Amino acid sequence: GQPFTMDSGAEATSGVVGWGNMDTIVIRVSAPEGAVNSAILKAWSCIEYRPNPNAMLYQFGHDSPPLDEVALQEYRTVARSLPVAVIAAQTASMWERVKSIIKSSLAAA
Amino acid sequence: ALTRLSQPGLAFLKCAFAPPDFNTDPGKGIPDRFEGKVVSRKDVLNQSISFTAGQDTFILIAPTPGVAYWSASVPAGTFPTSATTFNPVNYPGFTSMFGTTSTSRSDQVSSFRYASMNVGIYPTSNLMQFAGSITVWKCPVKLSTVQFPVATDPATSSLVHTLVGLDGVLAVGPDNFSESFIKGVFSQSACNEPDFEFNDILEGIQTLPPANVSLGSTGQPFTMDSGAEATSGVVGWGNMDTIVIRVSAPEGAVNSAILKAWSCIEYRPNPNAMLYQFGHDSPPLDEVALQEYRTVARSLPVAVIAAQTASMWERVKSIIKSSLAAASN
Amino acid sequence: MAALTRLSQPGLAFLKCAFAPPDFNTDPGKGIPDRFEGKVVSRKDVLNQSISFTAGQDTFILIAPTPGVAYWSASVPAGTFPTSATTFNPVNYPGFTSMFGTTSTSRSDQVSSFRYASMNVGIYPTSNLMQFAGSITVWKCPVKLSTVQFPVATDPATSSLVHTLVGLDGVLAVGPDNFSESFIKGVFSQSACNEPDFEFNDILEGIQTLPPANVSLGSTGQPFTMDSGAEATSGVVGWGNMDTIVIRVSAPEGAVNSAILKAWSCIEYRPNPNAMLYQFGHDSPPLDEVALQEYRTVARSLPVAVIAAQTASMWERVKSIIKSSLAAA
Amino acid sequence: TRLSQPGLAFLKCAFAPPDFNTDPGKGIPDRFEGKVVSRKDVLNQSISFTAGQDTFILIAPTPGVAYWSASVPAGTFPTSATTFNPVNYPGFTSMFGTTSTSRSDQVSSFRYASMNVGIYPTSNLMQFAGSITVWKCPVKLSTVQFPVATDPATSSLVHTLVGLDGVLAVGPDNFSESFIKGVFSQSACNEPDFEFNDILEGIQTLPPANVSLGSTGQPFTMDSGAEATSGVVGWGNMDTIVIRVSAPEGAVNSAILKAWSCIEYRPNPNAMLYQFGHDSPPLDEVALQEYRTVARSLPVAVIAAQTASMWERVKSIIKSSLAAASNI
Amino acid sequence: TRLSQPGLAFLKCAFAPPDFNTDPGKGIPDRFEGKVVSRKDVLNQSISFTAGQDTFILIAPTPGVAYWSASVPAGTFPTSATTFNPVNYPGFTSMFGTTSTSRSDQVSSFRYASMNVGIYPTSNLMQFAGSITVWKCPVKLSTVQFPVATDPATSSLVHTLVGLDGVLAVGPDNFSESFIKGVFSQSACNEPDFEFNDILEGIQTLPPANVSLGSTGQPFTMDSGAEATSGVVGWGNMDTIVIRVSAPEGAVNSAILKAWSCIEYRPNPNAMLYQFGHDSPPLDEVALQEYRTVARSLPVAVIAAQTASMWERVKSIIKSSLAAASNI
Amino acid sequence: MAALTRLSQPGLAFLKCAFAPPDFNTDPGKGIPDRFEGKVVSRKDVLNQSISFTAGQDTFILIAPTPGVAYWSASVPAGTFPTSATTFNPVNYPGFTSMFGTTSTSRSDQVSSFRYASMNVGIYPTSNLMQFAGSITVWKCPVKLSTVQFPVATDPATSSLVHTLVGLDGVLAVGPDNFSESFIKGVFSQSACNEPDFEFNDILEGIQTLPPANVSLGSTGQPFTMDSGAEATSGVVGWGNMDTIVIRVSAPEGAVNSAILKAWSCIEYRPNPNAMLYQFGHDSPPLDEVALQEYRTVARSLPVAVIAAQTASMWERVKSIIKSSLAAA
RNA sequence: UUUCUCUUUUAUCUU
RNA sequence: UUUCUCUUUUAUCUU
RNA sequence: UUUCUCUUUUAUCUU
Ligand SMILES: [Ca+2]
Ligand SMILES: [Ca+2]
Ligand SMILES: [Ca+2]
Ligand SMILES: [Ca+2]
Ligand SMILES: [Ca+2]
Ligand SMILES: [Ca+2]
Ligand SMILES: [Ca+2]
Ligand SMILES: [Cl-]
Ligand SMILES: [Cl-]
Repeated sequence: GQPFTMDSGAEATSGVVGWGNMDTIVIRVSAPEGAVNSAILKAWSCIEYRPNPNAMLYQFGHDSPPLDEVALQEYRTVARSLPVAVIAAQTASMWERVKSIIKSSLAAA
Repeated sequence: ALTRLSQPGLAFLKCAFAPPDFNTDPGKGIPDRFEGKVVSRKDVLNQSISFTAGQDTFILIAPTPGVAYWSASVPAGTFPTSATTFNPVNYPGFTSMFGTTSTSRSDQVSSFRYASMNVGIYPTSNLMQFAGSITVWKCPVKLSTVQFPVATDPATSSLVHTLVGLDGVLAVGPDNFSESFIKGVFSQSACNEPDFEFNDILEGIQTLPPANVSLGSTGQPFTMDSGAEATSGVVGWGNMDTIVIRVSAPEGAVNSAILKAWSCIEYRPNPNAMLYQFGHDSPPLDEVALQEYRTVARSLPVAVIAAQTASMWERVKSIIKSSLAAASN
Repeated sequence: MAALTRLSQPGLAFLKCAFAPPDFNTDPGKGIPDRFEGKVVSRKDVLNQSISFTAGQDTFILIAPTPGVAYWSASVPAGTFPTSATTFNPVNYPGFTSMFGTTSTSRSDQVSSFRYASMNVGIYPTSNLMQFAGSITVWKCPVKLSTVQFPVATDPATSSLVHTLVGLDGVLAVGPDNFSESFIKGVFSQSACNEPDFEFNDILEGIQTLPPANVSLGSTGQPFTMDSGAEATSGVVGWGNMDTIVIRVSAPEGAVNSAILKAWSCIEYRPNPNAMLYQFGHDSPPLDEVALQEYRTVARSLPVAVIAAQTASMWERVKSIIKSSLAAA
Repeated sequence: TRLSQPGLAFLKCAFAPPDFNTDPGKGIPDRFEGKVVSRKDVLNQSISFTAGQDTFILIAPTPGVAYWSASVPAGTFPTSATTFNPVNYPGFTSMFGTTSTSRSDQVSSFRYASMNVGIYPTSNLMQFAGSITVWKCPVKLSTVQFPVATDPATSSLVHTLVGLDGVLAVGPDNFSESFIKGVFSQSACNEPDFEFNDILEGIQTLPPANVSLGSTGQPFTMDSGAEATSGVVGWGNMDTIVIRVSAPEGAVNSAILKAWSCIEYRPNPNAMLYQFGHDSPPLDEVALQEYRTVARSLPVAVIAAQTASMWERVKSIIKSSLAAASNI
Repeated sequence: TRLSQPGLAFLKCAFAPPDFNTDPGKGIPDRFEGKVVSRKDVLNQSISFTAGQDTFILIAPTPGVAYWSASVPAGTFPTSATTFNPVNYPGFTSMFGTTSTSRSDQVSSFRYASMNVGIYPTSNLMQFAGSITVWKCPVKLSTVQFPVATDPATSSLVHTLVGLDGVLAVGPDNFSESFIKGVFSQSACNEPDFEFNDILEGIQTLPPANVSLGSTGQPFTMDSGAEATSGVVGWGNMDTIVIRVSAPEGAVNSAILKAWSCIEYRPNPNAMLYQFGHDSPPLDEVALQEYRTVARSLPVAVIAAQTASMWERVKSIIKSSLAAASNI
Repeated sequence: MAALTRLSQPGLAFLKCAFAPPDFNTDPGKGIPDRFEGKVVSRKDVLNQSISFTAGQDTFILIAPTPGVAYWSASVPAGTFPTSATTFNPVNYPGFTSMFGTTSTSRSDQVSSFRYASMNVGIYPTSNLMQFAGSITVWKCPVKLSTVQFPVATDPATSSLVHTLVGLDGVLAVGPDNFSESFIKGVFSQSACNEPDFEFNDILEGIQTLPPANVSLGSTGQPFTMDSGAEATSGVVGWGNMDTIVIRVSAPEGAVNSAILKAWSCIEYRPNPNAMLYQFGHDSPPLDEVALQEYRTVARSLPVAVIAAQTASMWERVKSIIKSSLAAA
């Protein structure tokens, strides 16, 4: 039923280790004929893993943070509030745009 | 002043002449005498599109449900010929309403009627590479039929769907908007009838002329091919004039852009459809809005540059208040 | 009140032929009060029929805007809906032949076109309290008569086009907006113009079956079939602008469900100067803005159907809605 | 309230005599205000009626064609063995080309506003004989569905005019008077609104080519002939006027026939006619209800004598109903 | 006060020209509001008058029959040796079957509202000769009682038309003018109220079969002929119009005759006509006294020229009496 | 305001066809509101033309009151003006032939006379910001069509008389009253009746060149020549009462100047009873004192030309001047 | 089809 | 296309 | 992300 295919290639270089609970961001980038479109692409991922006692990874582990009712409801609000995407320009103005939405909805409470 | 319009009657005028990027429920419906159950479908297309140099690309905003526009390119300085075929670009979820076979369109809905049909072209190329123009006019394209005989055994007479008025695309209408490509454009169409009558959903249509029909028998100047019955098709023809857009890209010109299309359509849902869940009664008659609609439409320019897409709603309100003023005297 | 005095005699009669019970409405009214005032012939069709339902079988009844035919029925296995294997047979109003002849090509001999005003139906149980069983479900489908286009491998190869009933698929599911009570409680319901205005429809020649002769159900998209039978007894003379009333009547095994079935139809025809009908014609009623807006309101206001019990209380329920909405104006 | 300039003009093109330099006007005052081109079609036809014949002239809402004429032996009406031939308005070809597929080349659709007709006897007073009779028919263009035993077997659907059977008899609502007295009559929109009808391609005959008159139900035939001189470009929503000029034996019946037609067409941007186009007049409720009233009030037809006292008949009705409604 | 829609329509069907697309209307505005079916019967008859003959046309309140015609030598009137033959309105059979006992099959009773007649000369201006004369007769359908020597001896009672002797002379109150000028005339209810009359079964001739014209008193005979083509279905309460077209020798008198008839019938539940039925209009005192007044005021008949200036004659009288009564 | 309500529908339309942009004016108006009310045919001529300018050459465009021809052009050496060695070639409005035949002696076949109402023109640059160069200068000349008288040494000797364009000499200098901005900024300008009233002008037969065939430029005084070419494609059918718009477009060497050129013409003709044109005619609009004085004022008030940019802002700029001068009255 | 308050809770029109 | 004062500085109409 | 009125116009909570 999948409309297209996903190939990670040589098992020795890449592969599909799992599938998280985050909607998938889709991006169409139209390049006309004779157009030079050069850019830098960045990607963030805050992931929390369960380290295997054997892994040379484990020594960097710690305990998950305690429940923060506030932060969780803020997260949800900010999330649903923010726009699909913004222009690269206001990437820095982002943190601020956020801090705004927080005080705005935490004020009406 | 704009308080003489019913809530919907106003909403109606907005879905109509303004690009409601604003997330209202998509339109209320039409403030006409009809108040039966309908579903206001707000169709919207966002298509990135690069224009090939040395070609005069033609785009048709037709009142064909489920399809935002049809295009094809002809060599620069020329228009479509018999040798031309237009391919449709569907709004999202075409199949989700009309199925995947030319005989399953009337499955979800039975009839329809357009309310708005807007389109905008927003240039994305730089100021050193673009070149060319965007020309726009509107054609009274209706969907009739052609009657001709066939030498079969026994010999018989045929009758098939044929598009009348297409010949209007072979020339730049006098009533037109023409300006530099880079300036983009926004334009909308309106009901080419005195009222908002419903049209039936058409089964089986995939091409015009229809398969097995020689072009010219119909008298059409070119062809319409929706392609695979499982991906697109022609489900009906609304009572809106078709919008013609000629984008001539000179040689070596990098003209890219983003095209947007809006369509408020009232469909009559079928009880067996899930879609039916979102049906409501059509808005009650709003004599004022119906009289304004007509006035606003007649006033507005053929089209305007992309920039004035915003000032659109405002331009409208002023035309209205200006009309409601003369009504007091 | 001050609402019943704003209406013209015609305007009032109109509203009665539309929602009033058959007995109260002794006067069909001079017709439809609208812009049209040409020569017409008002004919109030009424069918009374003692019918007994087949036990262990659900019987479906379709009321459609077809001139000279009250309804169409078909029985299917209990708990099921029509299938491709299903075919509906029409029951004619008295004197169908005296109106549309006896040959599929002599329908337009008496009248050329028509337009429906009211189209009601009622079921009055006559079973005793020791024999009744089952339920009566009712919903309405927006069935319209369109056309389908497809190619044919003949010699030479050609493209066809024939009549198709669009939105018939709605009959295969009980839409959320429905009436549904125990058989014994009967049911009463009407239908109204599914168009903003009352436009005339042409009389259709040669139509006997749908899909028509030599056409596979497959190529039409219609979920089931319509057969009027011998051209000499019945047939499909046209298709009006009224949503179609659908009725599922479940009869359990060993249940005696006897009832009387009634049907109303206020139709306005265009008499042919030659017809022995013409001498009964008169001019269509003048426009009655009020009556028209009342009609629309009452229509959208009334419930899908009501139990047979409150068939008489109907006229009153109506007269209520009128003063209620004409008071807030 | 009062009428608009266009709303008044509209009522004149509608029932006004054409000798009044009638203004096509800007068109029809209704909700529609779209671009359109107004055409005032006028035909003057000198014509002699065959003695011992009953000539039948039909005014139909067929664009570019003034009328269809056929003749049958005195005392009879058209039969299956009859075929009506159209007389085109001036410049038919300049509008709908010369092919049965060149109609929609200049205009895509249309709608009629008026459709009048007049017959002015030119015979002396002893030579003439016979009578003129008029009635109108609600002839509409439908479709017929019948099967055909081809390989493989198929079903055929085609155009068929309904309500023609009304021409085979003299409608009760009719005008009937001596030939010499002439006649004038007009038709009106047979629909509640003035909707647009499309232009029709390929129609040259009805029954069409390869169809028996039996398959259609139509009582007789319609032939426009050479697709290069005439044809059926569409069927409007106007009742069709029927005129039966009964000429007896040894009767010299000569006369002139005029045909009026106010039509609003939707011009194709590419057509030359587009420059002439303007916008349909704004809705004028008054005129739209006057039109409807005047129409219902006027007689089927009148002798050619009262062709000038026509406009005054109307002005009278206009203020006689603008009077029963002006009091309260 | 003013008239109702039906009360106005009623006055039009009554004296209004039929070229006005006259509305049958809902019927008669009187105390009665019962279910009925309005029928507007119209006949157009092309007819040539025998030279040296005096043709007598009688408009009688016989349903389904436009008129009865008989001819006698110029200068004479009908005699015992005369028989009048009826010309039926269209679809006579569709209403009263094909048996002398199938009349009451569709409708049980009836009552006339209007009964007009017109004659429109189609002759040229030198060929024609003669004159048209009109007067009306209070012909009513009674009964005659005479004994018959059978075994045993018995008494016989049968229908007999009274007041026919009035056709054997030209009533003083009459219209008389040149043939060519044509003529138009109408009749009115000869009773104070519009009561219903029953449909009559078995009547084909008067005197009936087996009765001598001597037994009836009737001056001449009435024959409808084949019970399968015509017959006498009833006699209404309208005075009978008499028209004497006097054609001399070598006179070519051709013309068209029209006959109007607004009738209200009580439909049988089983009849197809029942669907078309509505309720008689509510009593409209105004119209009922206007009808009565207009009637008495109007002339016996008028030349066919003033057939259109008829409606205006009425509108005039309507407000000229609504004026002598509007002051105080 | 109270100014826009004093005008008749015609009076308003008139003012728009005159100064309004081509897109806003979808309705040409019933014509000129003045004393004349006879039968006429309003024809709004519109030319759209993609034109590229020759580099290193100044191109001159002349807009004249000639029926069926939009403009006349000719290119000359940069920095220079026309000379005796110069000849202007006309560009026809669509369907010139369908109006004035194909032979210099069949111009008055469709129409006998005419009179101009509006005569606008606009230039919309389509070059990118890396390729445009040059300037657009505009002024107006009072060119009128007169006659010249001179003797001829024939046998016997005779005196001639032929058409001459008077005041053509004005095209050889940029008058103090002028528009003149960078090419890229485009330009928009109209022209108006150079007479106190709108008198009709006759259609002129046989005119193909000026100086005409067999006449030396010397004997006419005209500074340069006018050649319409093949009588079968173009020609000079008459000369209206509108000042002629002159346009100098300087294109530097190596500069890519591409633009769209538009032209308006509201002309009122006297249709010949025979013409297949006549059926579109109507009566001239009634006198509208207001509209006429407004016209004059607006005209004299508006600037020579404006940049292409404010072509839309035009209609508004106008509506301003009206209320301003109609307020002080 | 009945009666209002109350806060709702969205939604535009206006500064 | 916007707002007035001020003196401008010509210019006629009126005694 | 900013400011209120106004009528909106739906929507429940309560008598
Ligand atoms: Ca899938
Ligand atoms: Ca309609
Ligand atoms: Ca074509
Ligand atoms: Ca289907
Ligand atoms: Ca038939
Ligand atoms: Ca006697
Ligand atoms: Ca000079
Ligand atoms: Cl029964
Ligand atoms: Cl171009």
